[PDB]
Amino acid sequence: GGCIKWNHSCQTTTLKCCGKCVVCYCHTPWGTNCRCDRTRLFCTED
Repeated sequence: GGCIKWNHSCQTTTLKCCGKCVVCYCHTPWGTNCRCDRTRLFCTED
């Protein structure tokens, strides 16, 4: 229940990652098992 946690699987579920600045990424050039292990560009966070 609730949003996807940091460096956890994005899981192809309707649920987004926790915090509007956090974003999903796959490390291989092709992939689907991607994780929320990055931030959107120009996020002014602390």
